[PDB]
This record gives sequence, structure tokens and C-alpha cells, in this order.
Amino acid sequence: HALVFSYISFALISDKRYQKKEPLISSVHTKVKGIAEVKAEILENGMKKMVSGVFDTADYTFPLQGNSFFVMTNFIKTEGQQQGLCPDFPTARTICSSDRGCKKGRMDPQSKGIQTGRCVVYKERLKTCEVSAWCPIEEVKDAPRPALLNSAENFTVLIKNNIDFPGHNYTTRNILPGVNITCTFHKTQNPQCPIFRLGDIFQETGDSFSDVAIQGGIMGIEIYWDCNLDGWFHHCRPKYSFRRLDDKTTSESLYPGYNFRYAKYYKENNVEKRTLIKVFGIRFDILVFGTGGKFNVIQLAVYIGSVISYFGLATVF
Amino acid sequence: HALVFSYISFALISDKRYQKKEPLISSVHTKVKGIAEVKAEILENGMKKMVSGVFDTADYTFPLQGNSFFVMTNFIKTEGQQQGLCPDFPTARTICSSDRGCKKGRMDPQSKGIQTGRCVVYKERLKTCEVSAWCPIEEVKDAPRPALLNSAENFTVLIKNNIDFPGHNYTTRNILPGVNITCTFHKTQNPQCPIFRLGDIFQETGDSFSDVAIQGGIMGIEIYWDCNLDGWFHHCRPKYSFRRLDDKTTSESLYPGYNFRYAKYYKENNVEKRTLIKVFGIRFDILVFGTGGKFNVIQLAVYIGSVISYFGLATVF
Amino acid sequence: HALVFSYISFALISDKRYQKKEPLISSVHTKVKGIAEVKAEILENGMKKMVSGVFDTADYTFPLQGNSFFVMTNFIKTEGQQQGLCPDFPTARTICSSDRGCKKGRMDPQSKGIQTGRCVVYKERLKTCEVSAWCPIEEVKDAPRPALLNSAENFTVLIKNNIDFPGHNYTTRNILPGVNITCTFHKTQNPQCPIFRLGDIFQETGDSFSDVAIQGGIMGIEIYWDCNLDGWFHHCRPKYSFRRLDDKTTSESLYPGYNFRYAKYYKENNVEKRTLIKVFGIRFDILVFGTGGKFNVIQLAVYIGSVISYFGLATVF
Ligand SMILES: *[C@@H]1O[C@H](CO)[C@@H](O)[C@H](O)[C@H]1NC(C)=O
Ligand SMILES: *[C@@H]1O[C@H](CO)[C@@H](O)[C@H](O)[C@H]1NC(C)=O
Ligand SMILES: *[C@@H]1O[C@H](CO)[C@@H](O)[C@H](O)[C@H]1NC(C)=O
Ligand SMILES: *[C@@H]1O[C@H](CO)[C@@H](O)[C@H](O)[C@H]1NC(C)=O
Ligand SMILES: *[C@@H]1O[C@H](CO)[C@@H](O)[C@H](O)[C@H]1NC(C)=O
Ligand SMILES: *[C@@H]1O[C@H](CO)[C@@H](O)[C@H](O)[C@H]1NC(C)=O
Repeated sequence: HALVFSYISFALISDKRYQKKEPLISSVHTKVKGIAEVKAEILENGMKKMVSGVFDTADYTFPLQGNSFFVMTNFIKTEGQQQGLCPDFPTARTICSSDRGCKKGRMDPQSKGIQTGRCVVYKERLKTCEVSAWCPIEEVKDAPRPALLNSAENFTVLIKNNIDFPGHNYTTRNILPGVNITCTFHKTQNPQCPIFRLGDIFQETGDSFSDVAIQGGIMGIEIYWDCNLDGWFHHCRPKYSFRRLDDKTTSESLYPGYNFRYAKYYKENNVEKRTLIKVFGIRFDILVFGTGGKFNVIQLAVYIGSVISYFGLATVF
Repeated sequence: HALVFSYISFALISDKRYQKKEPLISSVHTKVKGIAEVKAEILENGMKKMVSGVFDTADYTFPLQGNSFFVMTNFIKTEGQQQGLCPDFPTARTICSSDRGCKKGRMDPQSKGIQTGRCVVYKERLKTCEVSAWCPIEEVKDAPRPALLNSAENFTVLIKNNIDFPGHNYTTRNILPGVNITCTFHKTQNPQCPIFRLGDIFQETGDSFSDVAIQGGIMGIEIYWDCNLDGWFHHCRPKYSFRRLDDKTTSESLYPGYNFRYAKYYKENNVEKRTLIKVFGIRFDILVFGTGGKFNVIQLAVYIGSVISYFGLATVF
Repeated sequence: HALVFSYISFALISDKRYQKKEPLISSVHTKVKGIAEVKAEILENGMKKMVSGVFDTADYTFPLQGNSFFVMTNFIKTEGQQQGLCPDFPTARTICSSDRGCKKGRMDPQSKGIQTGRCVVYKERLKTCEVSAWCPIEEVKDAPRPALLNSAENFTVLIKNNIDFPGHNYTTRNILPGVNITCTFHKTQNPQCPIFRLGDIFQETGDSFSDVAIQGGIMGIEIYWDCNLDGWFHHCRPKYSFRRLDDKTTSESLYPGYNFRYAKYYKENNVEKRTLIKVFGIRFDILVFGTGGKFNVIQLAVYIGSVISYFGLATVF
């Protein structure tokens, strides 16, 4: 009988039924470091071109917005586009035998322009449907074989997190004072180091960083706060985990990976022009979840409220 | 008497008091499709101008940041601005009879520059207060009558959501494998289709897409997760709803609609210049709320704790 | 004895144990107003330069993304950078006595380029390690003494918040209809005014706006919703508080303040060039927390469930 009430008291102790718990408030500030040297050969419009250059922080990333940041790992440039008419890029949907194959005004999800209803030669007696759009249309080409910014895994993101508990008067930050900032997070050797190498993140989740860096993906950093605001036992430290939020579908229809089309408008020869940059990379979403706990009498009097009935039926047997 | 305890047991079953519930973690990835052909006539500075051009994804949208994305539906361009002095645009506040009407250094919330304290002619013996700013000052003109990118309603946003339950070992995604991705969400015909036409969203909420697209607004996509992590009955699917978060005030003071001023800096003739683009559109905020539920003994022993007292008083009558 | 049951009933009344509480859904829309006149003298590469110009909304801010916005308060420009080789900027780590001091391919976290392994003169027989990068390398210089956009504190952010309670059928907005929008938030004189002067925010938190505006920081706006969805007593208004989320470390290693490196690519003389803008400012994170409360029988029958045991043991004494 009494051991049953020690099981109730156990449920209280271990389940922290005596504590009030409150959802944590998270603010995030991330600063990434590293530079990537890009020397590769890439064929554009059937002509080989040499891509050489250095990429510093400004060239491959922007500031954190909404608790997530992005790291361009690959890209494709289509310079000199300008408003006009041009034959769409040859694909199963763009290729026409005669003017009747193209319907004027038609626009297909794969096309970047509105059809003109006319069939015209793209190259060497091979005709696609003419469209109106930014010309010439970007190639329906795959990303470079090895990701141009393959060095991305060697980069290091420094994460600084500030968690607040409105219910209590308690606020704290990921980086406690006086810690040795020279470190690299390790599941075991540096569980509280806020410097994270990207390749390490991809290994922890068991995903090859290069593969994802070719077409892009969405990684995810989780920060757990099981904080105890009690004077007796008080613990409040983060728990870093890693999960690949990216879907990994691998189906043209579900737009696999992570990539977006960036536009850089400029004027040349009194003409309105636009360089189009298809950008691939990993987007890192930082997910911070917390629960603050303190001693509460009302919760112990309600838990007592249930335990006194449980006690009456326990004594009835 | 016993029917009272069947009412308690009912409250348990229907209220899921036996389950532990946990807040869901949401990651969002949105890819929008569609292109808008813009041919319209718009008067700038008293002179008619012809706006013709095609707008692809890159021209009217940027990537999702913070679980929300934006779709430019209208705009106004003020090309060639450069640092200098110019007479402010004529309005009830800018118009002066004499140099005494303007105070040097004064800046009014409607003005885009600091007054020079001098009264100067803007056009045809009509004087406004001279200011220092990007010159010439953007017209205090209304947005184009029909939204230039009125085609926006025909666009389709594909939403991909990944929800995780840290408490459990359970993670899932909006798009289950093998589904027919060729679809358009319908309240009844496609409750799980993640392709959403914008016009459909505006109809569901009962707002004309054109009206909002003229001056801009903030729409809102809600995704409900009432997931049951029990082995007996396990359900975990999203519930799409639509709500217009935009205020719809219609008062100059409350800055109605959604619009922002974008700056494009460029150099011409060894001069620093800036094209100013007032941008109008709908911002789409994706709100994902979830609750995961599993069987918990401590909660059933505490609910039992209350139900045994309720039982004692029920028997006392 | 009975006073004990009035203490239980008190815990019910004051703790609102009879109510079901639900987490609030927050949407935020912020429009900032103000313009800053920048006239200052700043030395670049050992030569004095005069920075004069006006800065309107477009020049110093972008739209809210993820419930936070940014206000550039200071900056440093490095115009004309272009891909090439150049001697790194002289610092304790870049300075070399001989070619042996530099290792080819080496890249240090402070460096913005990959070393060429060669020691070259930066200026006046003082040699740094040659690197490949955007040349010339940005100066390792401190921000301007008084923040160029020191006027930032006089700016006014208008915040418009829309909170929804999915559980109930209840939705509301920060700005109730018909209120006098002409106001400035005051802890006591305007607790519901949604116009916030920045300097006021920094004073409330007890931080000098100028100091933070020199190197940058992360401020934080909190909006409390302790809403009561009961018909008897119904209150649903926001509670504005201010907290400095910024860390304030003041250690080179922890990247103190708030600043990022922005890149503006342009072409000159058939050459690829890049103006680099180190941007400093305050990022304002808007934290909205809410709890909606209504009357619930199941919660009053479970609280009664605990209170009937508490009653039995109370009577046992
Ligand atoms: C990344 O760094 C490792 C050393 O940690 C090096 O062996 C490897 O070659 C580097 N890879 C790239 C692409 O820079
Ligand atoms: C930090 O740790 C590294 C070794 O990981 C050591 O070389 C360095 O001296 C330490 N610095 C401080 C300040 O403790
Ligand atoms: C949008 O598409 C519909 C067909 O679904 C068409 O009737 C309508 O004219 C289109 N409107 C615009 C502005 O493209
Ligand atoms: C998907 O559904 C459409 C009809 O809505 C049909 O035409 C198409 O063949 C289907 N595809 C698959 C793979 O089921
Ligand atoms: C800010 O405004 C105050 C008046 O409210 C004025 O006294 C002060 O000089 C202004 N400072 C700047 C930097 O504009
Ligand atoms: C708003 O209050 C100000 C004083 O703070 C007053 O001058 C103005 O007339 C008021 N406007 C309205 C519409 O109440």
C-alpha cells in the first residue's frame, strides 16, 4: 500500500508535477565565418567557360531573418537577359513541329515566358515555341557536377541564443561568461561550444554535405532548454541536436533541394538588362524549444487533490 | 449515479485527458510558380508612359524568410533620383505662400527630406517648401488603377511543411509520399493538396484579390495539426484555413495596405543616383499550430486522482 | 476548516483554474518613419573624406521579416573592390618579416582572402602576407566616432499586431478602431500607443542609444496578451515591454554588436567590381506572447476532482 504512495510521490518527483512550466522565448544571432575559393570549368550555351574567384562572407550569405540563415553552395549565372521575344529552351514541352504546335499567349509551368503562338528554330533546324520573356531564356541545365562552393562544409557558424522566461524573472543566454570561445562543437567533447562546422552538422545527421550542396537542401539546428528555475536544483543549459528538415524528394515535380532565382537589374547601351542567378545552397533553420520550471503550491495542492482520492481508493482496495 | 461516472469517462475519452500533448515544431519551404505579363499605361509627372514587360518568379518575389513570403502585385518607379535640393511635392503640408512658411531644417512625416527653410516654385507659380533629399521627390500619386501585376491571383504557391514532435520520436511532413502532386487545393475536393492558387485564397476569405492587389495587403495561411500519436487511433494530417491578417483600415494615418520603398543605387556620369521603387503586394504569413498526443499513465493517474474525489462526493449525494 | 476551502476556491479564482488557456497566434506589420541627415568627416585609407547626404526610409531599412526589423545606424564603405591579389591589411596576424612567414593557401578567420604564401609590402617597407580576394582589402578600422545615422533615436516605428486564438472563435488586433493615432508610447501616458520612438526604447531599457548605435546591437520589443475570453470579465489588451536581447560582450572573439557585410556588384571598364558596405545598426525583435482563457467545465470538474480529495483529508484533519 505505502509503496503505491511512494509511486505517486515518485511520479511527482520525476514528472515535476510540483513545478509550473512556461514556454521559452528565443532570440537568435548568427555570425558565419569562412571563405571559399572557386576555380572550376563550366559549360554555358555549349561553350566552355572558366569560373575563377574568391568568395568572402558578403558574397555567399545574408543576415539571419526569422531564426534561419542561408549559405550559397552552388549557382548558375545567365548574364545579359533583356525583355524581348526568343525561342524557348528546347524541352519535351517547348519543342514544336509547326506553328500550330504553339498557342499564342500560352504559358507552361516549366516556361519562363508567355508563348507567342509561333514555332521558331532554337538551334540547327530544331524548333521550340517562341515566347516573350527575359531573353535568352536560362538553360534547362543541371547544376555544376561538384558544387562550386564545395568548401562550404569547412565554414563555421557561430550561434548566440538569448532565452527569456516571462513568467519568472529569469533570462539567460547560450554563451555563459568567461567560456573559451576557441572550440568546435562536438557531440561529446564540446556539448556547449556554439561554433559549428557545417560538415560536422551534415555528418551528425548522416548526410553527405557535397551531395546536398550540389542541388541544395534545408538543414536544421535544434536547441533544447529543459531549465529548472528551482533554488534546490537549478539547471539551464542548451541541448544541440541536428535534423535534416529538407524533404529529399528527388522528383522534378516537388522542386527538390533548395534554390531560388535572383535578379540583378542593370542598364547597358541605354537598354534595360537583367543578369539572372539561379542560387543553390543549404538553408539552416534554428529551432529553439524551452520549458522553465519552478515550485508552485497550487499545482502541488491540485496534484495532492488527485492523490488524496487515489489515496482513498488505494485504501479501499 | 453510474451515468455520472460514464460522463466522467466520457470527458476523459473526448477531451483526451489520458494523453500528453506537446507543441509542434514547424519548418516551411514555399516555391511559387507563375509569370505575369504587364502591359499598361501610367502617367508619371504629368506625362503618359507605356509600361510593357514580362515578370517571371525572380522579378516579383524573394525567398521565404520567417514562415512568410511576398508577391509584388503593383508598383511605382521613380528613376534617376540623386542627392540634392528640390522643391517638395505639392501637398496640403508642403505648399507655401512665402519663404516664411518654410522653417530651415524642418522635417514632416509626409516629407522625404529636410526642409531648407525656403519657399520655391514646384510648377507654374505654385510654390512648395524646398527640401534636401533624393531629387526629384517621388510623386504623391496613387497606385495604378488596375494592379499592374493583376495576374497575381492566377499564381500558385506550393507549400511544403515539416512538423516535428520533440517529446515523442515522431516527425512528419505535409506532403506524404506517392501523392498526386498535380492538383489545386479545394476546401472539399483537395483538402490535402499543397498547391494553392492565390485568387482561391482570397475567395475563401471573401476578399477581392484585385482590390487588395491595388494597394497591397497581408494574407494568412493557417495549418492545423491535431495529431494523435497513439497506436490505437493515430491521425496526423494538416488542416488548411485562410484568414486576412491585413488590417484593412483605410486611413492615411494607419499606413493602409502593404507596401515598402525599395532603393536601387547606381552611378551615371560620375554621379551617385538612386531609382526608387514603391512596391505593393500581398505578404503571405504561414501560421502552423500543432498538438501531439500520446498515452500517459501519470495523466491518467492524476485524472483518476480527481475522479476518485468526484466519485466520493458523487456517492455522498 | 471552511476557510481552507475558501483558500481552495481562492486558488481557483485567482489562478483561473476554471479557464482553458490557449497559446496566441501573432502576426506583425511594422512601418518605420523618419529621415536622417548625415554630414560627417571620416578618414579612409589615410585620407580625409566628407560624407554628406540625406537618408530616407528606403536608404536605411528593409521590410519586416520574421517579426523583426533592422535600422542601419552606422556604416563603412569600401568602394571599387575587384577580384585579384593584394597584400592583406596589416594586423598582428597579417604582418610578415619574410616570404617564409606566409604559407600559400592559408586562410585565417580575420583574413578576407586566401594567402598566396608570399610576403609583400602594404605601405612604407611594412610587409603583410599577400592574399587573393576582393582587392583592396577592407580596412581593419573602427566605426566612425559618432554614429553617422546618430539621428536614429528620433525615428518612430509604428507596430501593428494581429493576434488570433484558434481554440476560441476570437481574433483581435493591437490597434482598436477609432483610437487617436497621433501619440508616442509612454510607460504611463500612452500604454496602448503603437508609435514607438527608438530613443525612448533605449532609455526604458537604460541603454544609451548612441553607444549602441556606434557598433550596433539587438533590441527587443515584448507584447504581452493576458486575454480573458469570458463573458463575465473580458480583457484583451497588449502589454509593451522592452529588453536588450543584444549580448553586450565587448570581446573581439564574440563578434560584439550587430553588423553585417553587404556586397554591391557592378561593372566598370569591362571589369567585375564590388563595393563592400559594412553595415551597423540595431535589429529590433518583436516578441509577442499570449494566453487566451475561457470557462471550461472539464477543468472545473478536474479541479473539483482534486478539491474533493483535498476536502476529505481536510475533514480528516
Ligand atoms: C576542408 O578542410 C579539410 C581540413 O579540415 C581539408 O582536408 C579539405 O580539403 C577542405 N575541403 C575544402 C573543399 O576546402
Ligand atoms: C582555449 O582552448 C585552447 C585549446 O582548445 C587553448 O589553446 C587556448 O589557450 C584556450 N584559451 C583560453 C583562454 O582558455
Ligand atoms: C486568370 O486565369 C483565368 C483562368 O483560370 C482567366 O480567365 C483570367 O483571364 C486570368 N486573369 C489574368 C489577369 O491573367
Ligand atoms: C493526377 O491526377 C490528374 C487528374 O487530376 C490525372 O490527369 C493524372 O494522370 C494523375 N497522375 C497520377 C500520377 O496519378
Ligand atoms: C532628436 O530630436 C530632439 C528633439 O526631440 C533634438 O533635440 C535632437 O537634437 C535630435 N537629435 C538628432 C541627432 O537628430
Ligand atoms: C489626438 O490628440 C492630440 C493631442 O495629443 C490632439 O492634438 C488631436 O486633435 C487628437 N486628435 C483626435 C482625432 O482626437
